Amino acid sequence: GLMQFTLPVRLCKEIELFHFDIGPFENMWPGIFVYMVHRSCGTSCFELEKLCRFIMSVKKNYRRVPYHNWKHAVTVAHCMYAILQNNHTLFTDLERKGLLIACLCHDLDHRGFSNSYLQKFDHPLAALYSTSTMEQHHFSQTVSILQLEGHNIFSTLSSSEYEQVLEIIRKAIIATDLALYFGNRKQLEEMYQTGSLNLNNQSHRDRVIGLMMTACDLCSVTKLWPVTKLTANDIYAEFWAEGDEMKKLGIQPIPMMDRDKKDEVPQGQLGFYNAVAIPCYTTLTQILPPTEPLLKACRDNLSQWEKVIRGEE
Ligand SMILES: Cn1ncc(C(=O)N2CCOCC2)c1C(=O)Nc1ccn2nc(N3CCCC3)nc2c1
Ligand SMILES: [Mg+2]
Ligand SMILES: [Zn+2]
Repeated sequence: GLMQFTLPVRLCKEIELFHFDIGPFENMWPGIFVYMVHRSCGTSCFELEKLCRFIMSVKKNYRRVPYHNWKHAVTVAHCMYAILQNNHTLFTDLERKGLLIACLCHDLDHRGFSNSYLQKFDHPLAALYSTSTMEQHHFSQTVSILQLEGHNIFSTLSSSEYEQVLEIIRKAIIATDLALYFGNRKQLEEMYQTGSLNLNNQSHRDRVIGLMMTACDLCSVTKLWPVTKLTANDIYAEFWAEGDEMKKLGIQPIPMMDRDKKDEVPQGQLGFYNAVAIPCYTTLTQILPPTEPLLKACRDNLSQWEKVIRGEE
């Protein structure tokens, strides 16, 4: 009740910034997440004992893969934290509750392979969930963990507040399927430019939260250049493992996933920043102006990838 989680001074100040890195000390990540829940939501939002038990079961259900791991989960929750704190008044009490949990849970039981590889391999999950295959699995594991004894962090909500929050989390997790991002941003682009965008319209909020999820999910490109660059090494470690597996099924992998096209990484990063990252944080800055630091950081990292191509790094 009177027990505030605190952090050392450098973390207490920098955790409030979009570019914060959670650091290499795994054992601090739970405490960092609880700190973010308490400040964006209140010490009232969750029974501390249930929350801690939920956090530790979630961590246990992330795997030891180079990129889609427990650190990624907490990184994406921190970006969401930064967005919610910079837009205090735009979000309901349930959305604040739901979205940090959604971000922590959004890649639960990821195996380091794309939806496309699961379909080519003919993995059982690809018969149970024909599109957004891993993302429907992630939401399924989130419901699972919520239903374990002592793990219902939402037990103080009404039947209907409970159903609203699980529906927020479901849509938020589905939206991290990057195949869905393109259409969702196009729609938001038009709605904003024709002034039809209305945050009282539930299906409009849904799209805005979807874009926030893409923004948080991609936030490695919004960090200090050495974080951005070292995170890309983890991303490629997964992509090239998938490419190897693709070649074992007798399938030429896409360039992203072919370790024989290492040389072309800088140009692939450019395509990605131009086709996905920049448009994402641009539309997000148009809809929520205080998130401009993410656009500005993304632009800075594009410019660093351009230097790498020119030989100046
Ligand atoms: C930085 N970042 N953060 C998130 C993502 C990402 O896409 N996702 C995160 C993992 O799950 C999938 C979604 C990335 C990223 O690197 N994306 C890309 C996208 C296209 N290309 N193409 C190339 N090359 C190199 C040789 C020629 C083609 N490399 C990339 C890298
Ligand atoms: Mg994912
Ligand atoms: Zn993710």
